[PDB]
Amino acid sequence: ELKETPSQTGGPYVHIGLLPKQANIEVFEHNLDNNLVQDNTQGQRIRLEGQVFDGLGLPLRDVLIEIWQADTNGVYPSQADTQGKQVDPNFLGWGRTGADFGTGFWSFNTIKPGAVPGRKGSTQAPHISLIIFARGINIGLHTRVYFDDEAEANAKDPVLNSIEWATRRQTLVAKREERDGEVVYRFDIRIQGENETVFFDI
Amino acid sequence: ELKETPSQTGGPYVHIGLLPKQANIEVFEHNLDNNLVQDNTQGQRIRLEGQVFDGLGLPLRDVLIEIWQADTNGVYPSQADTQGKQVDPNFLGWGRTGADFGTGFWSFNTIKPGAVPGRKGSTQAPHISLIIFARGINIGLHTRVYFDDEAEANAKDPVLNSIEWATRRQTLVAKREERDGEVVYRFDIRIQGENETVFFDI
Amino acid sequence: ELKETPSQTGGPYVHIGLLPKQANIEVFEHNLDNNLVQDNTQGQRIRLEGQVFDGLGLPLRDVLIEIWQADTNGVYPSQADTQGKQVDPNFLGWGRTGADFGTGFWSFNTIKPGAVPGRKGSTQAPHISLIIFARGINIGLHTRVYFDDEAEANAKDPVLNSIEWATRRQTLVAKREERDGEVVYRFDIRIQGENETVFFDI
Amino acid sequence: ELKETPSQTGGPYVHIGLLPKQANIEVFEHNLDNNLVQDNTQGQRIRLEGQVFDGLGLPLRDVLIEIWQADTNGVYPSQADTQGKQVDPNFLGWGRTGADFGTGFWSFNTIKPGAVPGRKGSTQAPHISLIIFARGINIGLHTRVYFDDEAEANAKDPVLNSIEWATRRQTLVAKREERDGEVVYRFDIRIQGENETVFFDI
Amino acid sequence: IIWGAYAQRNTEDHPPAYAPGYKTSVLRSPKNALISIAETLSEVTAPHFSADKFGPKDNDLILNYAKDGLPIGERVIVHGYVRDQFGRPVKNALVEVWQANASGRYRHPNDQYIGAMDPNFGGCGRMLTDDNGYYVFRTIKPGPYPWRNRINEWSPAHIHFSLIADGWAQRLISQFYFEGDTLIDSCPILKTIPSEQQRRALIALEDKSNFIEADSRCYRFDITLRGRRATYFENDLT
Amino acid sequence: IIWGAYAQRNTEDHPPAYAPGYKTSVLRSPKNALISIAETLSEVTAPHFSADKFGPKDNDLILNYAKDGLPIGERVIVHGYVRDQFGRPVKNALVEVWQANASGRYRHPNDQYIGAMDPNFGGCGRMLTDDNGYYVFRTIKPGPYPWRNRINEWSPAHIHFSLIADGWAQRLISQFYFEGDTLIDSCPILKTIPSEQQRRALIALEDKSNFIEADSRCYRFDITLRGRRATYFENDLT
Amino acid sequence: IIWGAYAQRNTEDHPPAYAPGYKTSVLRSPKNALISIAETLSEVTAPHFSADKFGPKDNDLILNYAKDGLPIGERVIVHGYVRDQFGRPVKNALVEVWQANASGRYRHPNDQYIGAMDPNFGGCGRMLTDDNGYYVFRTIKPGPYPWRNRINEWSPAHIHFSLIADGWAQRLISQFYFEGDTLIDSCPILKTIPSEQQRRALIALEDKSNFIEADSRCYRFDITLRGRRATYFENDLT
Amino acid sequence: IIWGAYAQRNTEDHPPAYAPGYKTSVLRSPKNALISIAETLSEVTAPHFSADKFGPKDNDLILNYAKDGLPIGERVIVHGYVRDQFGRPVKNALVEVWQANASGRYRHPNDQYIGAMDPNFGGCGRMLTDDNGYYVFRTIKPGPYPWRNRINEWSPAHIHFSLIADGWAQRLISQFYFEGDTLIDSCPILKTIPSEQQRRALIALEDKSNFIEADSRCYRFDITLRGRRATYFENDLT
Ligand SMILES: [Fe+3]
Ligand SMILES: [Fe+3]
Ligand SMILES: [Fe+3]
Ligand SMILES: [Fe+3]
Repeated sequence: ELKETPSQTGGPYVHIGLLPKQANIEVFEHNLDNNLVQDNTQGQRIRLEGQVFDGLGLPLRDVLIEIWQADTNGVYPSQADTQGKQVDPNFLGWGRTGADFGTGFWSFNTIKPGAVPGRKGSTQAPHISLIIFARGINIGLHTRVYFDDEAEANAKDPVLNSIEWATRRQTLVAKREERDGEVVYRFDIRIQGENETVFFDI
Repeated sequence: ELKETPSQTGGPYVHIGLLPKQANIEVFEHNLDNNLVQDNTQGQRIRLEGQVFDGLGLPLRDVLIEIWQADTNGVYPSQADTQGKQVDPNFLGWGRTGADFGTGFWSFNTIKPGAVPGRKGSTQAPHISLIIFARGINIGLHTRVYFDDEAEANAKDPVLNSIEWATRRQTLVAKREERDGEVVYRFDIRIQGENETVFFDI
Repeated sequence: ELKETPSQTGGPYVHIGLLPKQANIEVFEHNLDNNLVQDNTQGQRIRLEGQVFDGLGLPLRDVLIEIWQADTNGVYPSQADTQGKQVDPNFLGWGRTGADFGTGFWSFNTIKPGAVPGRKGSTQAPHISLIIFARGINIGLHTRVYFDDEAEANAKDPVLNSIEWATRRQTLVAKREERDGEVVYRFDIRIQGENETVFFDI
Repeated sequence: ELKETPSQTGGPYVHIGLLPKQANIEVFEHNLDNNLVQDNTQGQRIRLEGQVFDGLGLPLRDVLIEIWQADTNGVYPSQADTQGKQVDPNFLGWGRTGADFGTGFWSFNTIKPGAVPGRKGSTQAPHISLIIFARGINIGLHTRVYFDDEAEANAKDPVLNSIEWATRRQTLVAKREERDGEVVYRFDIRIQGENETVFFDI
Repeated sequence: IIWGAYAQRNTEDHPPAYAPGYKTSVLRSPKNALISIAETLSEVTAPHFSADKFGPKDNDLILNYAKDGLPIGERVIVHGYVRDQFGRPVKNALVEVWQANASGRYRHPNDQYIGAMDPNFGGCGRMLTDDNGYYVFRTIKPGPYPWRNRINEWSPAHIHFSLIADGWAQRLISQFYFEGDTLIDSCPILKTIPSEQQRRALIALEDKSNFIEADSRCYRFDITLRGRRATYFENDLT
Repeated sequence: IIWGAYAQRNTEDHPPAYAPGYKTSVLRSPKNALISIAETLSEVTAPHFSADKFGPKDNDLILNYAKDGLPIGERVIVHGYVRDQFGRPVKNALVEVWQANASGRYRHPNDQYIGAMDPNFGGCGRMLTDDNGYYVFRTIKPGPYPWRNRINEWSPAHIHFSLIADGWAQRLISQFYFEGDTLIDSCPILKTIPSEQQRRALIALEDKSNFIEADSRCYRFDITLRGRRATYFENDLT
Repeated sequence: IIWGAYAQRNTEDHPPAYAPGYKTSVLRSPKNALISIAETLSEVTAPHFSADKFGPKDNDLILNYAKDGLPIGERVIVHGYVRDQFGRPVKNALVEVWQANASGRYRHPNDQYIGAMDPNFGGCGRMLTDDNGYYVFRTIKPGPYPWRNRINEWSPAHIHFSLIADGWAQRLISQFYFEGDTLIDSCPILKTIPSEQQRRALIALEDKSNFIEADSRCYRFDITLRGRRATYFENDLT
Repeated sequence: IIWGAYAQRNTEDHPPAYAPGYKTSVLRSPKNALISIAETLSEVTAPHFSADKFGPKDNDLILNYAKDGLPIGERVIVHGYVRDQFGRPVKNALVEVWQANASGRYRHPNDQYIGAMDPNFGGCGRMLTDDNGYYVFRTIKPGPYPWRNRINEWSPAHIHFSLIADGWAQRLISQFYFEGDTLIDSCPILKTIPSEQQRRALIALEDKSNFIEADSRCYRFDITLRGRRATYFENDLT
């Protein structure tokens, strides 16, 4: 048997290899980005946005974020999904973005996911899986984003219910807002301190 | 090559060797103290005072402090100063004091320093270099004292500008007050916790 | 990774395994020999002959020689040839012979090869690759045979031009003669001494 | 005690560091060269020229040569000379040149040296010390140049007489010629083979 | 074969989040322990990237940014295999890399080092591993990079990399170094990894038999990701 | 010679600020990492003290506080050299020392141990190093000191010292021990230093050839401070 | 996969041409160094031999020359694998072997040793490796051979072999010995190889599990040839 | 002090002239042994070069050829001491150096490697040692250089140097390498030196305390020349 290659921080120039346009490097014709909605993509369009804060309460202006999620019917666009259902064919399920160098805001244009089966016949509440990489962070931090308008499903979700300190569950619930007709979910991440966001070892 | 001798805390009786009068030891005719102003010393006289606080918000009543600074024209009274300027001849540039055993207040009678050249043609804002030694502190803690009435020079200072978390810069700015005709700068140092003072590795 | 098996001299009885008829051993129905021309083989027939001389100027009477060459159109009869051209189908491209035990003469009945592509778009002059094995020789010696009637192509050949001592290039040029209607190229090889034949590490 | 740093060949680009103008590198204002005669230099002007040949009888077209010699009165322009005599003040005593990349010819414009004291009260015949560096040469080769018109002094020279194989002494004697009023000494060096030039371990 | 969950990440084989010698980790590390969960479909799936979208020079850092000439520096090929912890090849995984140029300078707005920028070098590439888990790219060997952790901090020459493979749980970012660089023993980021054997797992080896004469040297570097266990009894994933 | 900056302090050669085995460091250590800066004139200069102000017995702890008689205890001379990390002597540096008496008792209002006070011993001295970086003082060997870290904590015999030299960056306070004291292996303050070789750098060695017959023993103790690099190209200090 | 050139021959892994202890090499070795060239199509191609031309007993040295009875001597099978230096099997390579009989006598006009000739043994065979690079032949173990290098020179028992494979550059002739023969440490031809590990690479190992009861012993001997590198960028061969 | 002759060159501490693994030495090495002579004034004297003729950037390979910008590559300072074999400093010796650029490319008409030329780098410098025998220069670390000895020969990164000092007998040309380069163990030119300890004498060491923050690394390399014996009895030189 082999040991996993050890993780190392992505460092402050992680944009060069993962978001070259942000480092002002035009080298690729097709650039991976933060827009998961294609013209024929099914589902309700939503914008996910927030900032990442360090232990002094300041925003990380060099953080890179990625999200992985299911389609509107709760099917992952991956060969590893075993539901035997057809996935939306115009949906990658993944995106990557970086916080703005001046303000630290980040966002994704995506679709609200459908519920996905949990273990042993359970049903998970709708969620987006999210990972954070940045200078100072030695191993990407995994967390999940749930939606405040899914109170009912959240209360029964297996993962949220497996966090024994119940006051911490709320840090994983994003707030729904409606900016000029658009549905926006605000999710701020606090790496350290009061109201520290729950991070998982997955 | 040799390695630097390792540091060790000065401990609670550091007064015996460095401020014997405070430990009630009369052994030396000339005792080093906290008064940097001699009768013919040039410049505006100021008093620098404050307390040092531990992580519970309590004052260290056994801390020893030293300051090193330039004269009124920004020249250090040291052979290592390369400005080619004449330094005030009645100015040592250094002093040592200990906090009061009952209240923890410390102070120095000194002169406000002039601006000193920074690296590569820059100009540093007026500052005093300060070091703290005490029981519990394994290596003396270096910090700097800037003056709130030098807003203009502070904003352009190379060292303050090299602290990337900008909210922390204010911990190095002492507040000007005027006690019965005397100019007093209050500088409290917080070793741990909220508003922790910036410490440098120089 | 593995290291190549080390070479060892073929020794004086190399005929037993490689030219049994010369050692008077009739064991195989099909014996590999020195005649590369089959009845339908295309190209101009030529005889290649010479002797191999040691450092005293004496002929090796126990040397074994092999040649590898392209067909009349410069295509090798090997799956590794990448020209995308059809090779003469009645041509092996290889032969083996041994010097006569009494005189040391050796010869091959073959065809004059066509020019073969060199590296990076160049064209090599017509040549035959030749290797020598014998007692006293620890590693087979590789050399090449060029033709004196191809002056023009020889002058531009990449390999001949990569020999920086230019007087040595001539040792690789065989002399054309015409014995009673047959075209014969004489190529003598001098292993050591004045006019030593160039040997390559290929 | 320390061991001498080991020698390594100068390689084929030795001109870059030692004769930059020959590699077409203009970087220095003052370039060391092969002209030892300054306007006020005393003595008879002579040109020293030749080629360096390898074991195939071919010229080295990448060899670098340096000479060291005394002035017209046999005094070295070095603080280590102990004769107590005044040396010509307009004479460096050293020069460096490289063979022409196409022909291999090299030359120096210099002065004919005067006789220098040998060991134990002897007198050496006039000579120039010469060293050769080039790709293929692992340690610079030292030799000496004597003059054929100094037959008398050559016959009594201590160094030439210390070569026990007397036929080899002649390889160190350069031939005087007179090109259109100029005195030229031809000295060819043969590194290997018949008439191999004597090399010293000094 | 019915796949179950990925084997647990062995936290002792990786750096801790809090590593005071690497200064920026002090305010960017959680104070709480990570909450371990049992895996679901969310953790074992991942996206698929098609080779169709990739340009022909995407894995050629020597030419993909070259405008007027070639970049200055040491021409090297880096290749290897990506496998899971059970030794199975990782097929069609997305590998993204980035690095400084031959001066130790990054092409990034926040890098202001005096080491010179190279107008013909960009510093980023990507490729998909093949069916044997194999990858190969070519580049300029980066120069060691000075930075401010302690003021005179220098990292050894390195290439950053990222992998997105079969399961989200496998998501990984790290960096590799080149055999023999003396700065490897002083790097405070490398020292966040606890064991010596894991530190050596980030060193690419000189691969002399694969050097290309009068052209390029070659380094060999293999990557290991978490692997899935096979299930033969109850399948609880769903 | 144009001097540039002092070489960086090697943080691995010193104790960390936070060392939980030394209890008072828990609330007196910063939570943030130190901010490293590039040096300026402020960091490379330091004050000058003239020998003129020093009394004749300032380096004689045996006599500088003696009133009715001599202090009780082991008469010892301590001497050595102060050098920078490049081996250059540190000239005219101010060395200040302080210690407990032969009972392990300090002359300080906050020390209440039952070990007896000595009416003829003060416990402090000072001296300036000479042009070779040499220093010498005489004293009473201190006794081991009990204190409350864990309740039965005992430190080995030691002398505290402080140095103010050529550059403020060199500012240092530490302490040395005496060869062979068995308490050296149990001291939690000594254990804050990470490496064994640095812990041994605080041990003064018995110097038998310098003992003075029927008078005093002698210990040899050398101190190393940070050193400045020389500059041969751009001089950025100013 | 587009193949580039064969990896360079490592001259340190082979005997030098000039080896004075092997006397006939003194006048049969070039005085000039070999001229290395970059490979072309001429060096990477080689002929193809069809199995169709081979007789059924071509790899059976025990029967291929037998007339009135079986040859006298030790019945042995030799088998192994031929691989390139990257471990890939060498398919359909021509292997030719020759050896002395059980007396150490060669069937050759120039061999006049008193060891007896065997009317039923010839001493030559050949075979093509299969798709796994495997070969197998059967023979009589040869006896050690006396010869005149120094007058009392004796070579250990050995079988000479030759390989013609995929590229002319791979062309090779060598010989293997049998495990434990004490003459291996004295052979001046074996001593022309510089390193001990390469000398051991010519020793066939006893393969006890493959012995055939009441019939024949077995030796295992693997051969490694030069290997081609794969090309992923410019293809300069043509 | 009256100086006598230089100590004899120890031929076992240097490469032989004939070294067949370095191919061009085969026709450029004498067949005859060198003739040793007793030294005279010719061998113990040497020229004197005045610092007056040297330009200000002669020891700054980073700036002495820079036209439009800085050269691309790793900024390094190399310094050390030149001493004779008796440890005495070599004063005012002329040191000349030359090297390839960061691509392993030399600025020379006969170098045609594909590694890119750098319009701002020349590759040559010079300096005179000071009265302590000290030297210092700055440059771009050269890249390893491919060449044709065997076709895929690669030399480790190196800087060539030459010394002209007090006596002609001291005349020397060699080259140094950088600590940790893996190509050092394969270089056939380095292998011409017989002993391992002399091979290590050509390796410049990383000098971490002399690195200049956010600017340049530093290597330490000392050179030893032949030394003169002192005479106390008969002085036979003249
Ligand atoms: Fe990096
Ligand atoms: Fe104490
Ligand atoms: Fe044999
Ligand atoms: Fe070189």
